[PDB]
Amino acid sequence: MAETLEKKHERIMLRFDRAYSPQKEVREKCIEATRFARVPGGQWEGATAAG
Amino acid sequence: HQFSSLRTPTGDISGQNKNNLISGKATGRVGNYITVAVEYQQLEEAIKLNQLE
Amino acid sequence: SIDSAVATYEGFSIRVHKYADGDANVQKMRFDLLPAYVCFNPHMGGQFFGNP
Amino acid sequence: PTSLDVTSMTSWEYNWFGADVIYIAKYYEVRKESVDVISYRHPITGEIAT
Repeated sequence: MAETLEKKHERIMLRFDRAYSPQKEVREKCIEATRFARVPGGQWEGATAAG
Repeated sequence: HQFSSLRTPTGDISGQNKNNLISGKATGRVGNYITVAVEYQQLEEAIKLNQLE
Repeated sequence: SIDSAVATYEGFSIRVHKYADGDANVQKMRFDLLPAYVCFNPHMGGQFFGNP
Repeated sequence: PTSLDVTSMTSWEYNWFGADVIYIAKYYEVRKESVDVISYRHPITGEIAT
C-alpha cells in the first residue's frame, strides 16, 4: 500500500526503467536523424578524429 | 523434473551424454473406517433410557 | 533454418535448437547461453563480516 | 504464475531486448443451443411479440 513517499519513489523508478528499456534505439535513430539534418557538423559524426 | 547443465569452452556436446527424463509419482490411498456402534434392549429403552438424544 | 526459438526468463534470452537423427528415429533439443564477465575496479567491492 | 502461449513465429532475424511480454489469447466459438422463447400477446399497442 506504500504509505510513505519513499516506497512510492522506487516504484516510479522501476516504472521509468521499464518504459525506457524497449523504446531506446528508435529514439537513438530519431536523435541521429535530427542531428544529421540540422547540426552544422553532424554529417561526419562517429569519425570526427580520423587520420 | 530437474536438469543439469554442461560447461564447455566452445560448445561441444558430441562426446558427452545428455540428460535423462525420469518420471516419478506420489500416491495416496484410502484408510480405515472410523465406526462407532451402540446397542440397547427393548425393556431397557422402555424403562431406563430417557433423553437418548 | 534449423528449428530454433528464443525463450525468456526475467530479462534473459536463451536459444533452443531442435535437431534429429533420421536413421535412428531420435528427436533432440539443446538450450544455449553465453555470458561475459568484467571487473572494472577491484577497489570498489569486497567481503564484509561481523567484527568482534 | 504467468505462462504465455508458444508460437515459435518471431525471433526470425530479429534481436531481442524486450523480455517483459506475456501472450494472452481470446477464443471465440459458435454453438447451437436450445432456448425457450416467450410470446407476450398483450393486445394493447401491438399484440405479436416474441
